Amino acid sequence: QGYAAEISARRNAMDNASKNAGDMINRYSILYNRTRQAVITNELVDIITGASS
Amino acid sequence: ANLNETGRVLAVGDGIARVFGLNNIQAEELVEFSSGVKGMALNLEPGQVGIVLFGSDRLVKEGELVKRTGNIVDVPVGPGLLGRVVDALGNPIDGKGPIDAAGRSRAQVKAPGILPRRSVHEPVQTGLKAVDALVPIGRGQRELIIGDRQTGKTAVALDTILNQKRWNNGSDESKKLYCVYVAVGQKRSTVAQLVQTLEQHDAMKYSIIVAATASEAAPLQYLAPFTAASIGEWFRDNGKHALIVYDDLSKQAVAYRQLSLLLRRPPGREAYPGDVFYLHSRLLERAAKLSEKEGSGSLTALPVIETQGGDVSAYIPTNVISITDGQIFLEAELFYKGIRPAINVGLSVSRVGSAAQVKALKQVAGSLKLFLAQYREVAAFAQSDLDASTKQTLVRGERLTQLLKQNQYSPLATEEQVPLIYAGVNGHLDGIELSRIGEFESSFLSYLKSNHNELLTEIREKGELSKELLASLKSATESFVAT
Amino acid sequence: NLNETGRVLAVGDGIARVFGLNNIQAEELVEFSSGVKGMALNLEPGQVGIVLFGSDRLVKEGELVKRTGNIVDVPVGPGLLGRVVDALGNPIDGKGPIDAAGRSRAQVKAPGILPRRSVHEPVQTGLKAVDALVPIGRGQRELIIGDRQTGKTAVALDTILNQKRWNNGSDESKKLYCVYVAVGQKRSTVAQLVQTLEQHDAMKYSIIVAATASEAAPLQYLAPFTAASIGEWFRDNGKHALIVYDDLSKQAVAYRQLSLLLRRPPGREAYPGDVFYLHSRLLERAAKLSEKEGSGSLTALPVIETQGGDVSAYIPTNVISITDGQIFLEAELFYKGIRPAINVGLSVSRVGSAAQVKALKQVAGSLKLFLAQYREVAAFAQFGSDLDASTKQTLVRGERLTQLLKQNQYSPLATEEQVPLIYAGVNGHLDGIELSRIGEFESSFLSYLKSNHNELLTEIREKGELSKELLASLKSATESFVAT
Amino acid sequence: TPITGKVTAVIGAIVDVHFEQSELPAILNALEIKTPQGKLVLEVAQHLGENTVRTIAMDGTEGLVRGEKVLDTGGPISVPVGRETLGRIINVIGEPIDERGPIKSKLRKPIHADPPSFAEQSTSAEILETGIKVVDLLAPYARGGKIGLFGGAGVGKTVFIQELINNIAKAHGGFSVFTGVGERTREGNDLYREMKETGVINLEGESKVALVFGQMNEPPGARARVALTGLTIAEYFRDEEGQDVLLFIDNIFRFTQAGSEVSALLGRIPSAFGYQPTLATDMGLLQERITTTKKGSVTSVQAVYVPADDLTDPAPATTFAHLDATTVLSRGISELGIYPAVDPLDSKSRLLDAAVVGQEHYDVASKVQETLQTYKSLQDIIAILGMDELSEQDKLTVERARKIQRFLSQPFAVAEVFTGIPGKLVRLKDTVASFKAVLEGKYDNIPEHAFYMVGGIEDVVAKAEKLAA
Ligand SMILES: Nc1ncnc2c1ncn2[C@@H]1O[C@H](COP(=O)(O)OP(=O)(O)NP(=O)(O)O)[C@@H](O)[C@H]1O
Ligand SMILES: Nc1ncnc2c1ncn2[C@@H]1O[C@H](COP(=O)(O)OP(=O)(O)NP(=O)(O)O)[C@@H](O)[C@H]1O
Ligand SMILES: Nc1ncnc2c1ncn2[C@@H]1O[C@H](COP(=O)(O)OP(=O)(O)NP(=O)(O)O)[C@@H](O)[C@H]1O
Ligand SMILES: [Mg+2]
Ligand SMILES: [Mg+2]
Ligand SMILES: [Mg+2]
Repeated sequence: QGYAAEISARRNAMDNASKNAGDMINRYSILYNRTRQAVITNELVDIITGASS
Repeated sequence: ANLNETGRVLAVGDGIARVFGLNNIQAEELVEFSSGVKGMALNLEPGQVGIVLFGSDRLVKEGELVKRTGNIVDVPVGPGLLGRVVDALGNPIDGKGPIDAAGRSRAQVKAPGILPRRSVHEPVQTGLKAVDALVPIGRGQRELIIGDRQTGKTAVALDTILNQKRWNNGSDESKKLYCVYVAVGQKRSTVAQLVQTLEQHDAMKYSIIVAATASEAAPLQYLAPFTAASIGEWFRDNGKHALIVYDDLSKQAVAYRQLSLLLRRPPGREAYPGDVFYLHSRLLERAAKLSEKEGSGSLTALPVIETQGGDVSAYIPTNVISITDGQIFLEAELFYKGIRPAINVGLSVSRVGSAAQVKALKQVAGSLKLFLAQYREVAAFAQSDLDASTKQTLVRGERLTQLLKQNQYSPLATEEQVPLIYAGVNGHLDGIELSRIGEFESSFLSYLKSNHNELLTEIREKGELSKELLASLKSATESFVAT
Repeated sequence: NLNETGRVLAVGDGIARVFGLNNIQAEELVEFSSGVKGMALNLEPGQVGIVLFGSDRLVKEGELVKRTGNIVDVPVGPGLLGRVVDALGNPIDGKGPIDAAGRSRAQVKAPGILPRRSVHEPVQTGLKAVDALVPIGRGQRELIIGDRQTGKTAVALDTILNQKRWNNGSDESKKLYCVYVAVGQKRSTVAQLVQTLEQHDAMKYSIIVAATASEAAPLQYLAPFTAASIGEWFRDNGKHALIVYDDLSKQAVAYRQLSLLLRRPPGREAYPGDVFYLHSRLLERAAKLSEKEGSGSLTALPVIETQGGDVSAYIPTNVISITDGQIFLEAELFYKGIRPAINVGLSVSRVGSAAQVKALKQVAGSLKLFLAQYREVAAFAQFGSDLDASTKQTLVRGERLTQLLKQNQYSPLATEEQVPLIYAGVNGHLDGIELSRIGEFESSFLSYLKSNHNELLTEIREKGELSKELLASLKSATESFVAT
Repeated sequence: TPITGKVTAVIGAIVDVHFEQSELPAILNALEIKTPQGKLVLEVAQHLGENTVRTIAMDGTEGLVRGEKVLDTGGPISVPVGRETLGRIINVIGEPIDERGPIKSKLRKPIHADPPSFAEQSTSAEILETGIKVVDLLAPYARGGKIGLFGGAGVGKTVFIQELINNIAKAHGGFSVFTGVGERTREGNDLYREMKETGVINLEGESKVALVFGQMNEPPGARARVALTGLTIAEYFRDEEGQDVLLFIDNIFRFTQAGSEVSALLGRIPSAFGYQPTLATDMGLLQERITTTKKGSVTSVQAVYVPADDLTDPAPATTFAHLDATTVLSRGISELGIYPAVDPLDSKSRLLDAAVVGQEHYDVASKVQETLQTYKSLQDIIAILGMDELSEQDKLTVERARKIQRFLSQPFAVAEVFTGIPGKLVRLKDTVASFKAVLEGKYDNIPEHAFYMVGGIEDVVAKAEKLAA
């Protein structure tokens, strides 16, 4: 019983873990798609400045 | 041909036109080109003038005549602009003929300083159960509507305007809110279909549409919110109350970036120029409540910003958030589910509209503000326990969440709202099914209108709830809930 | 004739474009008729681009600019000791004229392949964690790197404060003279720092070269080089200087400002193409000379500041390339109590044990590698598991060794004080002691040895090494104190 | 017979003026153009050659014509200095903008001045008790020191400055100076009306504060210079009056931002992020003038905008080293309803040292910082796997950080309309004694919500009894 109590606490803690790990993947997918664009834009400003003079 | 009054075009590309001469032109003066297209004198040099076009470059050739105007960029203002749709240079585009104008304010006007203002205290009534209870907007305030693509942003502004019909038919000159809806970079059809919605609801008569749409040259879009401000300011300056809606400043900032990059200004954060904060700041600072020494007139701005994927830390979102007096933040996650208006309460604030809340709302919405931001506490940590203590909160919250849900084009009076929030706050819904909360409103409000119209008239008249009227609201709600 | 003099063509932003000056050398000092000095960095056909070492407010088109005939330089010599000067060596402590032995130029070549010797001498810092794990030798360049407010200066400062132990003696070879270069710091902070230095009586063997936040960028640019030259005097004359460059981040930034206003086409993050050379040539000057050159040393401790712990950023990568190792400081570790907030796994000293008193080397056997073992373990512990004896034994030891290496500011420790505490730690004698009592253990144990076993601490300080006779005595001493 | 030039070129805030005589106006001089309305003030920024100077305008350049006659005042923009500035409201150019006639002061000092020398530095270590718990406990401000409030949009900066004003200004002895820079005209009007309704400004008698405004409706010229006006006035009290001076700037970022709006029109190759190459030196020149000298003392509080909540942006990044105490306001903290939204860990004082605050204070502060940190080091695991996967030692230290976290929130007096709670003000000794006990684990039985938005220790006990039944 304890063991079955456990197996039903484990598939619950992990169910809630995946549901919460996916919430962080939403934060870090967006921040990434941001930081990726920012990187490219700032290298591009560097290139444009270097290309005026 | 004078070289002082007249010019010849040296070159034209990338939205700029270079003109030789115009030796008596003013910095920021409108010009007229051979073809009728107008421009602004942006940069004034030895031997040439840089002119930004208000239209396609196709419309200006090298070797062309350019005449001075004498006038700095401006628009017609006055009361004759109600029920009209102009473009950014105040040119009438509804086909309804010449604009009847009291005169011509400039596009760039300075905002009234520290002295000529008073604090906000009067309600801009939105008729939206969520806004008016939880984020009250004052007359003179600047409240930003902010949220992702397609989250009912415009809907809040629009239903606010359609709610003004209430007093904009009346005799009382002071509770009248004249409107200005500014379309920046929108589709031409959306704006035409939007007018038609102001027309049907008979709201068009007290509003003004200024439109610089998706296809129009950037400087027109850049210009549109400013020439809208001057149009609005007239009411503020003449002891009346105008509401201005900038829809949206995102697209204006985009237009302005185009202009800036074509002009080769150093691109900063997200390739916006150094001065994009300033672009908005000078705009939104022209909203004010004036002191009685200046005629008490009030401009009120509801600018719209579009976030990307819910991120409010982006450059343009944080700039305007640090200009405005609060944000109504609308959320893609709520809107997906049905909770519309999708006013994410936690992340929404009015900074000065406190004083401006109708007392009767403030009374039945007593700390509803800080409870709902805290029903959000348990509801995010209950998806962990079956607690009897914290299940009434989850059933106050859930009922209240359905109570603030609203159909569109259905704005409500103050008097219709206070008893709905009484029935919520005081728990009169706890036994009623969730799927019947929407049927409770419509049945209840009829029951109220058919019997208890004495109580409903009285909330409207006072703007307060007497202990008598609250001891009565108790009887009528318990009576209807039992049947 | 427009050879020795020229006329300003345009001016602003601390830059001046000068006509003429037809016989001026690249990098020569110039004088403006208004009083302000400057330096020629651009010699173009039409004109000379000049950066000023002050304001421009008093310069005007047409004004007359004058050759000095000299590549920028500074007064040098033991006369600068106890003094505070500006970038060009002008006295800013308002205590009158510096006396100069001579004048080194600002930009000196570094000693070559040949005039050198392997660093074999301690720069005893008196900080337990530095001296034991990341030991600094005379002639090394050791980088102090971290986010703002992590304790970078405190590391450099405690080191200066420690040299009092030797600087007060007759013996010159052991004496270590200190130069603290302030760049981009504000005046009140540099003030507050000299005030701390006088309280410990450390100013007398120091020189502050300060080019602060309000001063012309070219003053900030130049400061670390002239300070290098001021420091070089010691090295070049068989004495030993320590130079703290606090901080090279702010310097690079000035260098960037100076160059953009000269219109030199920018590079990465707008820095100048050669912003690496900027530091590489600065830091190569720090050296340990050969016998033929009198054995003098210049030890550099440059400081770098990162943003959000980003050690992959542009300048920090440059400087890490250059130095002989670094001390990494972390806010995360500072708030955990670990002070100095040294990241033991990331910090290194390439010079290594080579410049570390044998006494301390012997007691700190594999201390750093054990602390590495302690780190991996406290991560196997994190995921919730009680382990076996040996694994929880190293979990106990490393937790206390860490605590032992914690250390109050302005409290540098002598080697003969450090060796006992370490010996006590690594050999198990602390495992019996409750963790929140290790601090009080240290000072009591120290005071116990000073009064009772002074024999040993006198011997360790004298012989520098540890005979088995000193090991057996220490084992017998420590174990004795453990049983209070 | 004055020194006249003519306008050759106009772009935005930048106006190029040509001088017919070979006597050209010095850099930093104010020039003037007669307008139809009043007077447009230009400041000389550089000498372009061929008898032309480049200038920055202090107001909109609409209507300016190539040819326009330009006067040379032969001096930098001056401001009325002296006691006759108190209770008055003032332009970037000194002019009085409160309608109340002319500031009839006896003198007019330039807004550009050279910062005090190294010899003229006066270092101290004296705690400025603010009454705000987090400050007094973990990052205490310094009398004569420099205090910066970093925060993004709408996290709490202005309200924080407002409580600082309300707490320390009203009864301080010395004279205050508030300088609004690139913020809300409305906030100014709000502050003006406040100081009248608190007796700090008295129209019909004596006053304590001097007002200087250059807000976000102003051209970048005003926004660049107005911080120096405010400053110059604060220097006269410090130097020529020995006064301990309270200087308040809100917001100091808008000055750097202002300067980055002109930089390119002034013809400069941009630096990182679009900023002026002179960003650090422009800051040195301004900041290094706000300082306690031997003649007088200047405690100052400055709000620091952080753009796009990015502390690493060259602007706020550069500002950190100019400050004796920084308090950082965090959105993530504010979004939890904790206020002040102060980051207990990322906020710093020079004075958090046992010599100044007392060993006890220090020990308690450190143990509190230790506690919070251990929770923060465990966030990834709390979030994914939850509390139940921690060891019990941690589970205990976490449960205690959670309490201290809340116990650092405080009702402000000016924030009274958003909390709906009388604004408590807690003494430094009390804060120290209250946190010490919570560390000893005396109040573990007490639920978290009791520590939230209260004062000292007794208030938690009061709330704990209030909540049980
Ligand atoms: N209270 C409401 N109840 C139900 N639907 C609504 C409500 N408010 C708005 N909508 C609908 O939701 C959709 C998008 O709303 P809208 O007001 O256009 O948001 P938006 O932010 O302007 N989107 P866009 O302008 O395209 O970025 C439209 O079909 C609206 O009619
Ligand atoms: N060993 C130590 N133990 C405890 N506190 C310390 C220690 N060393 C330094 N501190 C304190 O930590 C704070 C910051 O240290 P500091 O030496 O200024 O580092 P920093 O990185 O140079 N800061 P900054 O120059 O402002 O970027 C100061 O309050 C110091 O007094
Ligand atoms: N101390 C506080 N307690 C409770 N709520 C606060 C507090 N400070 C700020 N807030 C809330 O946050 C809002 C913004 O605070 P405010 O002091 O204007 O910050 P700010 O950084 O000056 N804003 P901005 O300049 O526009 O970026 C207030 O109107 C309140 O709703
Ligand atoms: Mg829309
Ligand atoms: Mg430092
Ligand atoms: Mg603010």
